[PDB]
Amino acid sequence: AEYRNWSKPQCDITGFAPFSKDNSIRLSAGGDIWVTREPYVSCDPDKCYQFALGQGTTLNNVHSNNTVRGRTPYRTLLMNELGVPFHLGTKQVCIAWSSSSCHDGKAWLHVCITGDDKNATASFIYNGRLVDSVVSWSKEILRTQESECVCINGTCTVVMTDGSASGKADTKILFIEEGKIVHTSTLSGSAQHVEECSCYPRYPGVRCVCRDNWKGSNRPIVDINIKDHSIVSSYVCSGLVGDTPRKNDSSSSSHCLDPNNEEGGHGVKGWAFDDGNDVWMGRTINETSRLGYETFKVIEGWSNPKSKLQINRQVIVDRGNRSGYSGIFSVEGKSCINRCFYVELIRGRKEETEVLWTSNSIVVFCGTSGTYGTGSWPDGADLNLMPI
Amino acid sequence: AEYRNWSKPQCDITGFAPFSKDNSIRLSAGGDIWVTREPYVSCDPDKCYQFALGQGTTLNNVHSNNTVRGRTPYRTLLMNELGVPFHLGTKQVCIAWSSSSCHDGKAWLHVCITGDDKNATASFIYNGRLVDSVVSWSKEILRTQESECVCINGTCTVVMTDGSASGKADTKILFIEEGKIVHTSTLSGSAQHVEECSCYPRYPGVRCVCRDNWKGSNRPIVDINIKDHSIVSSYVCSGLVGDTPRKNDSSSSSHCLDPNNEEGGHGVKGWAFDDGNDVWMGRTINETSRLGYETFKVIEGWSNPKSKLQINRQVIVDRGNRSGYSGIFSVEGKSCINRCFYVELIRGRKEETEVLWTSNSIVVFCGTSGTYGTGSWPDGADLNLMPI
Amino acid sequence: AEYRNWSKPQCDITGFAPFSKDNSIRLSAGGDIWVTREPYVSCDPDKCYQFALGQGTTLNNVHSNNTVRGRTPYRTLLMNELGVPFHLGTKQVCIAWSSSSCHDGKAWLHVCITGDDKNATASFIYNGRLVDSVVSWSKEILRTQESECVCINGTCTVVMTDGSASGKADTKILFIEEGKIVHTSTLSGSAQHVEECSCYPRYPGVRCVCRDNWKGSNRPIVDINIKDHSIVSSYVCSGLVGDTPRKNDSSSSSHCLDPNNEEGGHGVKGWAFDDGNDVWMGRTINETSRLGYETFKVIEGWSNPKSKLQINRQVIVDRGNRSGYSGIFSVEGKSCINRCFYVELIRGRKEETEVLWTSNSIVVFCGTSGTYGTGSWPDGADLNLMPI
Amino acid sequence: AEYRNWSKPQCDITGFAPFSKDNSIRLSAGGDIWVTREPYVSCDPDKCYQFALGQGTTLNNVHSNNTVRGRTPYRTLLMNELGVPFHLGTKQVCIAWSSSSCHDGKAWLHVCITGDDKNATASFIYNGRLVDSVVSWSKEILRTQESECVCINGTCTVVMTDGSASGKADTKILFIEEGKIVHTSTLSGSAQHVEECSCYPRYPGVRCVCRDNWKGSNRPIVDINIKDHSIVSSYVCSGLVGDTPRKNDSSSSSHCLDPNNEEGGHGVKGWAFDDGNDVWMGRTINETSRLGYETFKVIEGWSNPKSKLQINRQVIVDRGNRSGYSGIFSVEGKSCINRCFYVELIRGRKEETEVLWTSNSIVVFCGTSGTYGTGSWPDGADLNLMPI
Ligand SMILES: *[C@@H]1O[C@H](CO)[C@@H](O[C@@H]2O[C@H](CO)[C@@H](O[C@@H]3O[C@H](CO[C@@H]4O[C@H](CO)[C@@H](O)[C@H](O)[C@@H]4O)[C@@H](O)[C@H](O[C@@H]4O[C@H](CO)[C@@H](O)[C@H](O)[C@@H]4O)[C@@H]3O)[C@H](O)[C@H]2NC(C)=O)[C@H](O)[C@H]1NC(C)=O
Ligand SMILES: *[C@@H]1O[C@H](CO)[C@@H](O[C@@H]2O[C@H](CO)[C@@H](O[C@@H]3O[C@H](CO[C@@H]4O[C@H](CO)[C@@H](O)[C@H](O)[C@@H]4O)[C@@H](O)[C@H](O[C@@H]4O[C@H](CO)[C@@H](O)[C@H](O)[C@@H]4O)[C@@H]3O)[C@H](O)[C@H]2NC(C)=O)[C@H](O)[C@H]1NC(C)=O
Ligand SMILES: *[C@@H]1O[C@H](CO)[C@@H](O[C@@H]2O[C@H](CO)[C@@H](O[C@@H]3O[C@H](CO[C@@H]4O[C@H](CO)[C@@H](O)[C@H](O)[C@@H]4O)[C@@H](O)[C@H](O[C@@H]4O[C@H](CO)[C@@H](O)[C@H](O)[C@@H]4O)[C@@H]3O)[C@H](O)[C@H]2NC(C)=O)[C@H](O)[C@H]1NC(C)=O
Ligand SMILES: *[C@@H]1O[C@H](CO)[C@@H](O[C@@H]2O[C@H](CO)[C@@H](O[C@@H]3O[C@H](CO[C@@H]4O[C@H](CO)[C@@H](O)[C@H](O)[C@@H]4O)[C@@H](O)[C@H](O[C@@H]4O[C@H](CO)[C@@H](O)[C@H](O)[C@@H]4O)[C@@H]3O)[C@H](O)[C@H]2NC(C)=O)[C@H](O)[C@H]1NC(C)=O
Ligand SMILES: *[C@@H]1O[C@H](CO[C@@H]2O[C@@H](C)[C@@H](O)[C@@H](O)[C@@H]2O)[C@@H](O[C@@H]2O[C@H](CO)[C@@H](O)[C@H](O)[C@H]2NC(C)=O)[C@H](O[C@@H]2O[C@@H](C)[C@@H](O)[C@@H](O)[C@@H]2O)[C@H]1NC(C)=O
Ligand SMILES: *[C@@H]1O[C@H](CO)[C@@H](O[C@@H]2O[C@H](CO)[C@@H](O)[C@H](O)[C@H]2NC(C)=O)[C@H](O)[C@H]1NC(C)=O
Ligand SMILES: *[C@@H]1O[C@H](CO[C@@H]2O[C@@H](C)[C@@H](O)[C@@H](O)[C@@H]2O)[C@@H](O)[C@H](O)[C@H]1NC(C)=O
Ligand SMILES: CCC(CC)O[C@@H]1C=C(C(=O)O)C[C@H](N)[C@H]1NC(C)=O
Ligand SMILES: CCC(CC)O[C@@H]1C=C(C(=O)O)C[C@H](N)[C@H]1NC(C)=O
Ligand SMILES: CCC(CC)O[C@@H]1C=C(C(=O)O)C[C@H](N)[C@H]1NC(C)=O
Ligand SMILES: CCC(CC)O[C@@H]1C=C(C(=O)O)C[C@H](N)[C@H]1NC(C)=O
Ligand SMILES: *[C@@H]1O[C@H](CO)[C@@H](O)[C@H](O)[C@H]1NC(C)=O
Ligand SMILES: *[C@@H]1O[C@H](CO)[C@@H](O)[C@H](O)[C@H]1NC(C)=O
Ligand SMILES: *[C@@H]1O[C@H](CO)[C@@H](O)[C@H](O)[C@H]1NC(C)=O
Ligand SMILES: *[C@@H]1O[C@H](CO)[C@@H](O)[C@H](O)[C@H]1NC(C)=O
Ligand SMILES: [Ca+2]
Ligand SMILES: [Ca+2]
Ligand SMILES: [Ca+2]
Ligand SMILES: [Ca+2]
Ligand SMILES: [Ca+2]
Repeated sequence: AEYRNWSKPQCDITGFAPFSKDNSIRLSAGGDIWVTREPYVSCDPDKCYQFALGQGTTLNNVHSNNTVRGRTPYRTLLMNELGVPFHLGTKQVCIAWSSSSCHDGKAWLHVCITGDDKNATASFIYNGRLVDSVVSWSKEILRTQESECVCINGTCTVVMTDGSASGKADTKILFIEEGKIVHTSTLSGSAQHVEECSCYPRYPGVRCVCRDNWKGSNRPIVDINIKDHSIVSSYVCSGLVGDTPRKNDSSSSSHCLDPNNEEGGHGVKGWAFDDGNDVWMGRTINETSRLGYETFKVIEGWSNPKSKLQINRQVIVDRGNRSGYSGIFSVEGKSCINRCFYVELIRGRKEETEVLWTSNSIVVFCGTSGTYGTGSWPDGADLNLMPI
Repeated sequence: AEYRNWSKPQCDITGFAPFSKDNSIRLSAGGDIWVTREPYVSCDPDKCYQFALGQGTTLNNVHSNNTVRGRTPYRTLLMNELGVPFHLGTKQVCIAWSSSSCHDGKAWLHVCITGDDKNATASFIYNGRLVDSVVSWSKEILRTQESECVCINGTCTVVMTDGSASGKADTKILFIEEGKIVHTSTLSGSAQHVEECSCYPRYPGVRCVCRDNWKGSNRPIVDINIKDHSIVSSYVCSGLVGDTPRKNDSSSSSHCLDPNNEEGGHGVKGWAFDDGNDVWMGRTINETSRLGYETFKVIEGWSNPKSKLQINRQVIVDRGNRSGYSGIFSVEGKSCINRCFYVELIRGRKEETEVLWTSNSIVVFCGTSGTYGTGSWPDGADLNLMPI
Repeated sequence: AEYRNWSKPQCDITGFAPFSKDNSIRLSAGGDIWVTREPYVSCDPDKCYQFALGQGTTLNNVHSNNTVRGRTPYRTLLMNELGVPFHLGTKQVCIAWSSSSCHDGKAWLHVCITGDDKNATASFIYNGRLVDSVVSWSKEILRTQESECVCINGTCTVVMTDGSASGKADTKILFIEEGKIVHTSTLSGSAQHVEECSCYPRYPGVRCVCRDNWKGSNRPIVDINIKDHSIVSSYVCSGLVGDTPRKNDSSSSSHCLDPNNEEGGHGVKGWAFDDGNDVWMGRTINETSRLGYETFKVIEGWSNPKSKLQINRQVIVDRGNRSGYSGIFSVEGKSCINRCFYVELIRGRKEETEVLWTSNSIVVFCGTSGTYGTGSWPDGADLNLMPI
Repeated sequence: AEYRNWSKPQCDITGFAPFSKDNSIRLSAGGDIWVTREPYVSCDPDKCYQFALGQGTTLNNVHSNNTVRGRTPYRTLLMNELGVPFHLGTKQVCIAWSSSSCHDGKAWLHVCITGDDKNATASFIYNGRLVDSVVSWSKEILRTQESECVCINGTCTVVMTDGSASGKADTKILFIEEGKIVHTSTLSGSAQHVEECSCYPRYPGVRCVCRDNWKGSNRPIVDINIKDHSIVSSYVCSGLVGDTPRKNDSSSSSHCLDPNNEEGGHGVKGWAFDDGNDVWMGRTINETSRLGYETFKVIEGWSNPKSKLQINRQVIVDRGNRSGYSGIFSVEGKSCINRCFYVELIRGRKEETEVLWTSNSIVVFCGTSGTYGTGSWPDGADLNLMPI
């Protein structure tokens, strides 16, 4: 085994082809399936895994009540091969209400945060042993990506925040060799509020498209130099913006350097990536709530903050159906690195009151240089007909 | 590992011996089992896998209601080792209401079609990653084999159809190397309507026995040349016909070049293969609906449309029990390649109205050069006692 | 991977020590467990597996009513690692209402009989594929060991029988190289009725202790010579006899050559093995029923049909608890071949009417050269309380 | 594969970071989970496994009633990967109401005890086969560690006791090479009563911190020399003592050589390990009950029996929540041997009467040299609401 360098060009991408879907909530109506949220996909050199933070209970279970709450001591990082639903034989790989995982080509890293809000612990697990931990620095919800970290040459980088979800916070970027923290750099550049980063390799470094939970409906971008540990940061230029909430396409604007200040409060984890001066991105279809999901390419969207020229829209989940988090993951091919993404399909509370629980299922798409058509792959469960 | 060439002669067949049976519906009255249809079997160099298209629900479950419907966004391809029932830990390998898979010797290829009826997408997945896709070309249910594809020296071939199910359609033969579509031939020769091909390697090429849904109750054959990508086509000569519906053994007739026009409308997926000038084949026992299943050899049935002389008949499923799709798979022995087949056992709607679901179990048999007896292996579930 | 040849002397044995227990019936009161009978154990060069003949249903399931019936088309051979009970992701490896399996050093052989009573088929599955098959020769319930077959230098051997359960029958011994029946010797010697041989390697040949269902309560021995294919047979001398029914310890008698003729009709599968002129053996504790199970050594019991001198008795199952079939398997150690045995713990119909089903669980012991205490390890389910 | 030698220095430890949590009881409210007790953790060279003793039943099962009882014939050793809860595909690896397992770098040893109280058998199982066994020596509950044994250069050591739980008993230390008992040394030195050793490698020896069920609320220490099988023993000096019951902190005292005589009757399996002259240790938070769990370093606690100077307390389970047994396990990192521990979270009878059953879940922490914060990770099931 050798380390992953990801030293290959990014695949041509004309859009995205259907890759996976686990019908988890549908299955949980006549089967024992975990209650989860904040899923993500990451792959080893051979195959892909679906990860999620479980709520320490199955769906049909009295303990599914109040799973709307996102940090308890019962939450663990669940790990299956992609498309194996989270049944009872699933491995809980660490204790976590916030995580990130990646494979460096030799083994798995998990970064798992659990504990008190004001005094959380991050565990660093490499090759199924605990190799390090770090305490919260700002004593206010230590939290990380909820999607894959990125390793190059045996150095994994990951992005962590501690501090306000509505004001300056302390974002750091950790550099990990075999589960050992070898460096911590602090967020630098003009990105003002960075959460829940979707990172992807972009040799020779990593790039991340995050959530601005404070004053932005544009998403931040963090670049990480893996060799000198330097950081830079800014925002996705595209005039069509990628956060929810946001302003409609006719009213919306952006900036390459600052939060656009447009319905900036709150957000949702999402992703984007560059393709020369254009940008690929997904977002909820509905501007104010997490309904629907679509991807498109904004032409000049990476370098021109006035560009509102999209093409190649695909509906992934139609606007009448629920979405949630999304994130990127990268997959090595023969000649090129491909880009894929998952969409968390959230069902239950608070939005939907006919059940007492909150959970999700997922749908995953991947980049293609070929052709594709259309459709919509929502969750599909009838909550009117699920357990009392 | 090495590429499969299939470059050994076909085994002697004196008939087929019992190989596998999953008792899926019988288990689902006391277990969480998937609801499926369009199953099939394919094997890697070491062992055999059973596939089916899920309905994104288990049987005992509110979402099993109305799974008579064959194309929904919830359908996925399920893959277990052969003889492992589709329990809740079964892997969904891709999104699909129509699929074909095969192993080229080094890795699996899955061909997976989902999306809108008029704008469906085929995904190609190889060694666990999405390598290609293609849009529907004629905007009318892009569909494929529902049984193993076939790979020779690195090149996998698959047959796909887009268009009318009761008139001319556009059928093509894709050539795929490591999941990459490298060439695309159009259906050629005298086969007028082609669906749901059962293909096998017949070195140096591939042969398929398909379902003419339009004007034939005889079965199309398609020869695919893997090196120059050429395609010839015709019908199964044998005067005993393999489609359902069809006319009885007395009235029935055929033709080597054209559909017979005998209750030719509609059909059922099936197989047949050549043994010199004789043909081994299976079919439902009943002439007009999917009841029973039988196999025999027709002496000169491969090459003489007037041949109505069968021998070595075996009842696989008796005429009072439901049957369904059936297809071929091939397995490499020490010195020869063998031919096996599965038979889908369909239970539920529309035919059986005591339940709201439609699902199936499978039985599987393999070519033997030894001797054998008699029996019947139906589904064995009591729908009158089932999860009501 | 080399072929096993068992060319090491038998281990010293002082008795047997607890090895494994699957608690299958106790679990199926609150989970999905298969209904089974006719279990056995065989091991690959690394680990052991447990087998049984499924009834195509789980216990808590409408389909388990009437599982007293030992031959249906829904029966399949189950295979897990030893100690993994037969839950829903258990692999069915073949269609079988009678079977035998073994591993030859490189791969599994499985011998699986199913079909009509009057015309059953044996299928021979090696290294994942069907390689051969035979019809019933005498058209009366073709059947085989229900326990491990034995392979030496790549030749496996299995004893099968076709014919009357209660008068002269046709017993053959097949030799199988890589799934291929390379020879068939007919039964020869003194043994007059032979069923369910529990065989073991005894380099350079194989030995079996069987069940006489006709006029013997002494158990038959069958010697199989693997190079010349010759067959001798006789009975186990011991004045203490293995079969059930039998006459009590005071009244019983035996013969090194002929059925002893005492309550001989009917029987139960069991085992014994020589140790110089002494014999190790197990048997039920009730002389008339499949209640309890014991093992002891009979001093000179292997060459003196007058020896009723036992020692080293162990109760495996106490006398007020149900037992059933029992069988030997062999396990290669560093310097010697050890011998072990399993005991089928039959619960339900017809002997127990609180339930509708019939099933078993199993307990497994292994030869020890060290020391050991006492106990009882019954099935332990409360049928007064199980599923309706 | 070489044998583990553990010839690495012990890791710097500043405290413990969360590693794993199985949520077993929470899950059992809506799934098929095993009833267990006396859990522990042990790792092969790659990954950790969670072991426990089952009660031969699942929780939502009639047979969970009276699982308070700790030696039945239906108790088996359960073994999964760490994080996979004990569902029905869980392997039972031997018959046990008492056990110890370790990996020597080449394979697994399991030491398994079952049988009558007055006449129990210990079976030694290595590389998946029975290699040895030993009878009870004092004919009064032969019993062993309930945590990992330790192997150095292929010689594994284990600690077993037989005799009174409240008076002088007969404690032996066995030495086992690939399954074979090669030596038995007897306990020696000043420890007067020794149960349930939590042992760990301390090159070139092995060191255990045990439970005095007689007169000591300080914990016995046993040292084991592996080359010449000599044994020394004593007690943990620390004035803060590990056992439950014990005296409160103000009132307690200890002794380096003798049971302290302070509420000695009874106790609980627990652990400790030296760090210079300092001691790391855990214990229940409540002095008299198995409520809560905590860890700390006692400054000079290893050599100064009057030290009561704790630092680096961590709460693992808050004091309003139930704990239970705990023990150590060692994981080899790149340059040092780490120390970890697991805590049994007992729920149900007799302490809690809302349910008829007794079971547990587990939490696992591992030593860290990094930093960490605070929390509490209890069982989290609600019995007011569980099955029935
Ligand atoms: C079958 O499936 C394929 C693949 O999914 C569909 O083709 C896709 O259709 C999308 C919807 O029309 C196309 O995306 C749109 O692209 C427009 C591009 O503008 C074009 O100008 C170029 C030259 O520069 C021309 O080729 C095109 O003809 C266009 O006129 C965008 O303007 C459009 O953006 C918006 O429209 C949407 C609604 O669609 C609004 O929601 C949005 O706010 C904005 O006003 C959108 O991005 C997509 O590119 C195309 N993809 C490919 C690869 O061809 C077929 O249409 C499907 N057919 C059926 C019958 O379902
Ligand atoms: C035990 O197990 C074996 C294996 O299944 C059974 O043997 C099979 O029985 C089948 C039915 O008898 C045989 O298939 C038939 O083959 C017939 C050929 O008849 C022969 O005539 C030729 C040429 O004149 C001779 O060479 C042969 O020796 C035969 O005597 C077909 O005519 C027949 O075709 C039909 O009959 C069926 C009903 O069976 C109709 O449905 C059909 O429409 C048509 O009129 C049929 O195909 C089969 O070959 C034979 N297999 C082997 C290997 O022997 C035994 O019958 C079973 N024994 C018991 C007691 O059940
Ligand atoms: C703890 O666990 C051990 C091992 O399981 C028990 O020891 C075993 O006890 C058995 C039952 O007594 C022994 O087997 C018996 O052997 C008898 C022969 O008498 C002995 O023979 C030699 C010399 O003759 C001497 O070594 C002995 O000292 C004895 O005198 C057999 O006669 C006896 O056979 C029968 O008795 C049974 C009832 O028990 C009848 O069912 C039967 O029909 C027949 O009349 C039996 O085979 C066994 O060898 C022995 N094992 C070993 C290794 O020593 C301890 O007894 C256990 N302790 C407790 C309290 O349970
Ligand atoms: C966030 O998380 C970290 C790590 O969990 C916490 O820091 C830990 O807090 C513990 C509780 O105070 C510390 O353990 C205590 O250590 C005391 C030692 O006193 C020190 O003297 C040293 C040097 O000699 C100075 O540096 C310090 O100022 C210390 O004061 C012990 O005496 C103390 O002992 C007891 O108090 C406990 C607490 O109730 C009693 O139950 C007990 O019986 C006895 O009377 C205790 O062991 C721990 O060392 C410290 N760890 C580290 C690595 O820093 C933060 O406190 C957390 N913060 C929040 C806001 O949650
Ligand atoms: C739960 O278990 C109770 C105690 O069971 C006794 O010991 C166990 C180790 C077990 O193996 C069991 O067989 C033993 O009887 C049961 O109470 C016992 O019930 C039996 C007959 O029902 C009675 O003769 C015993 O005296 C009684 N023992 C005690 C200590 O109560 C429970 O059975 C129930 O409770 C009984 C008291 C009775 O009311 C009956 O209706 C119940 O079946 C077991 N509980 C349940 C819900 O099954
Ligand atoms: C699910 O949980 C909710 C929230 O805890 C429960 O509602 C509470 O009920 C308790 C006691 O039953 C009341 O004292 C609280 O004031 C309620 N809280 C709120 C926020 O409404 C509810 O009972 C649970 N429902 C079920 C079916 O378990
Ligand atoms: C259980 O079965 C009883 C006997 O059934 C007979 O044999 C079985 C194999 C079936 O073929 C069945 O149709 C036959 O009647 C029934 O008489 C009885 O009603 C059944 N019990 C229940 C509770 O359903
Ligand atoms: C703590 C701030 C962070 C948003 C930036 O909240 C996230 C919001 C969530 C959301 O927007 O759905 C749910 C996440 N589980 C949550 N994480 C934690 C640790 O609370
Ligand atoms: C669309 C025509 C095609 C066969 C001719 O329909 C098949 C009919 C079916 C059938 O005959 O049972 C079920 C198949 N799932 C269906 N395939 C799809 C993709 O709809
Ligand atoms: C057919 C004779 C044979 C032994 C005499 O019957 C066995 C007896 C049985 C028995 O005595 O329990 C049950 C076995 N399942 C059965 N096997 C078959 C194949 O029917
Ligand atoms: C027999 C003495 C022994 C240690 C004191 O008791 C242990 C105490 C127990 C306890 O204190 O919880 C439960 C253990 N299962 C038990 N082990 C056995 C085998 O009884
Ligand atoms: C077969 O079907 C035709 C109808 O086309 C009918 O006339 C004929 O009698 C049937 N044959 C037999 C043998 O029953
Ligand atoms: C064929 O199937 C139908 C099922 O509805 C039945 O009524 C018909 O009589 C059957 N006929 C034959 C000849 O098998
Ligand atoms: C054997 O079992 C039967 C079954 O009930 C019982 O009646 C009988 O007493 C037992 N006989 C002996 C001698 O143990
Ligand atoms: C400790 O124990 C005694 C009871 O024996 C009690 O008097 C005292 O208050 C306790 N001390 C503390 C600090 O709780
Ligand atoms: Ca925002
Ligand atoms: Ca047709
Ligand atoms: Ca259930
Ligand atoms: Ca007999
Ligand atoms: Ca004590």
